[PDB]
Amino acid sequence: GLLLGDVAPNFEANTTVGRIRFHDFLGDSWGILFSHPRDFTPVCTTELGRAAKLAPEFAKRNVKLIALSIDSVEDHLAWSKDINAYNCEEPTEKLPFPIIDDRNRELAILLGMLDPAEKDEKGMPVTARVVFVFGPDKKLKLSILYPATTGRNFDEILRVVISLQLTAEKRVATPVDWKDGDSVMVLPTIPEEEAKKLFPKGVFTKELPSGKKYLRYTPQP
Amino acid sequence: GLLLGDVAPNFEANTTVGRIRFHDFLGDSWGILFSHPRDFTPVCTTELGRAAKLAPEFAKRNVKLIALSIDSVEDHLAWSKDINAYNCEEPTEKLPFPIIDDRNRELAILLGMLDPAEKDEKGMPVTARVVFVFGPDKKLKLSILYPATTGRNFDEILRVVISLQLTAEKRVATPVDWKDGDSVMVLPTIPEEEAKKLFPKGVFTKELPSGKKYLRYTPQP
Repeated sequence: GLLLGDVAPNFEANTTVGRIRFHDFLGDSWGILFSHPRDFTPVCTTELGRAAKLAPEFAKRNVKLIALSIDSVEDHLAWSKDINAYNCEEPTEKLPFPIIDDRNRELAILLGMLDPAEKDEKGMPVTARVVFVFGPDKKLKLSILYPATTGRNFDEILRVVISLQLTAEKRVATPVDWKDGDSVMVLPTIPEEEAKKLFPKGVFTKELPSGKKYLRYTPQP
Repeated sequence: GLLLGDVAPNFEANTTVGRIRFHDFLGDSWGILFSHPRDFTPVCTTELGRAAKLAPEFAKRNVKLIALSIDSVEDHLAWSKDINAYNCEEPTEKLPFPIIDDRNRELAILLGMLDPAEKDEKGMPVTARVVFVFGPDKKLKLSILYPATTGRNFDEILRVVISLQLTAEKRVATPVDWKDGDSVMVLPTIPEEEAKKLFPKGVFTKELPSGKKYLRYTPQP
């Protein structure tokens, strides 16, 4: 389907906000293209529920959310009412991000999104719970591929956006389980001399059995 | 590289514990094959260390771990002493799971683990932080694709593993940000009659604008 560094295909599809071209929609912002099996289903409701609640948190960082399903734009709007309702807001047919129409599976097939078990009422497969994170350069920066049985972690989605943006801006990398604000690791390539000069906040090396000096933390720049 | 449902290639790999055929290593347990860009580097070390600290929680649930990079099995052995040190354990070259040697980028290109922004001294590119989850039947149940810069979240890996196993034995499905133990969603195509019989702990349905009966909560079966 898709792999790291690949450019986003500049597709055209109908969405709850009209037909559009992907790159045009994305413009000059990071983008999160995520998929969900089917409208009018429980997990997908909690997911898009959560995603709408988190939208300002994403917009503030110049990230554009856009969903996608094998349902119709009609279906989308009808379900948005259910969405706005689920999370206790006014039941319009509007959301803080478009939902993409993909009944004919053009995008599903191409992007490699198809759930192996899940099917509509005609036995035709639907998408899984996919996330693509696109940099402003239109290149894939991170992706996630979850089954329809297992809802995603949206906090984690937010976390990694934050890390992708930091590590784009600063010559560091975030360790396992990193939380926003925590220490980060100094890139293994940057020599001791340039590291002090590059991280005034402090540069702490952990001494190892191999006596190599790679294991180096520094406060979030 | 790999889509949901696809069968794990029964490859041969040289690891820190010997040569193996993949399926035989798995036997009939769930498998987590995961890649990191390079030995003797800071994020990777944090990752495998954390992995090694979790290995009991995965094993008590019939999940085998198997790590992998481009580094030599000679490297892997040395760096395990650092992994172990980092964990504050006796710095042997022993780890609760093996590490594949992909010197040749053979499984890397196979499973599509190649990273876009990271290479070794010799020019050749390396793997990014990918995780494949395989069921006892050797099928991709879940996968994630993180870049060199962004450490993974291993508590989320364990979480989706819990979910994958739950939803495979019970006809439910976990919502966004479901914590192990939290209540789960009733599968939407289960009839109320059959559902009341399936979930004695109770089924709880939130009326919505659409009047549809799909948003049904039940305590974890």
